[PDB]
Amino acid sequence: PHIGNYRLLKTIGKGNFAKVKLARHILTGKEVAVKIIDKTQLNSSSLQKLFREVRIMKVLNHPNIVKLFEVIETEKTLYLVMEYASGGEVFDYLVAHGRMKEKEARAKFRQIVSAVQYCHQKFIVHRDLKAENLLLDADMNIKIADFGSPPYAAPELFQGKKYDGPEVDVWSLGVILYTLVSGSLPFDGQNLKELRERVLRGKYRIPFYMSTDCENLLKKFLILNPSKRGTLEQIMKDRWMNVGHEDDELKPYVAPLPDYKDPRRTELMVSMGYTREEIQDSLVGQRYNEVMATYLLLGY
Repeated sequence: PHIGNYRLLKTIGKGNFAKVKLARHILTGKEVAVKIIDKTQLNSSSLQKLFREVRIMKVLNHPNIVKLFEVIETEKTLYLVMEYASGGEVFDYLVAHGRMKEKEARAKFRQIVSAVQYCHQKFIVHRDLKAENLLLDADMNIKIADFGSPPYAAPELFQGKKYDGPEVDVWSLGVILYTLVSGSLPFDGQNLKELRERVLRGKYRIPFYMSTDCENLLKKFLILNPSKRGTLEQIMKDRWMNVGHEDDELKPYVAPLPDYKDPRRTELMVSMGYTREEIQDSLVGQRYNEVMATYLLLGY
């Protein structure tokens, strides 16, 4: 099967809203994931969420966040063509391998905090961070996807408080660190009442093998009072974050300047029948149309 410039290759995920296909971009030979969504089956708040996610995916350009290449819209169906993360979930990788040693946890968690802090720079709060969101590419770099949830919920959820700011992401990141280094959850329960009591007390077991550096970092995430949690920019300076990185302290990600006029890709594209003007207009306009997709995909 063909849609746009994509040969669909195999189903890699199937829910009730969406199918995900592995595809090949015909013009470049590039492998992509295509989320196919039947809009006719979606209710109003699911449509709200889909349009918000599309808006967020267009804006995020970070090496540890699933890149968008194209949005194709029909009346009935929406297709989101995005970066394929072929290494599975961090979740599956923990169940399969055991806890990560702190040095490996740190390599992944530096990428995670960088990605999330970059979202916050842009006033985007994820709000639903969890194990399933953390994918791996072929080199086991983190790719956060998608814009098992109760274990990650900040205490304000069960207090009936507002559940709004970046500080909610800061609490979930503490839960992710804990699960990376221990392979289990800090707050668990046989049911929700059990889970809630634990989250609200804020106390977790310290595994015997955990370093004091790592336990001191968890204490900067897992703060019960929302307005007392530090920013990710402040937490990037933590000692554990930077063990083995004396030369490069973790800092807020700065994205490269736009390069929209690359003569190599533009020449290839004029050959395909695109005009220089529409290549420029599409890129400046961040249109995510076929012309923009082809330019981005030629960049691999």
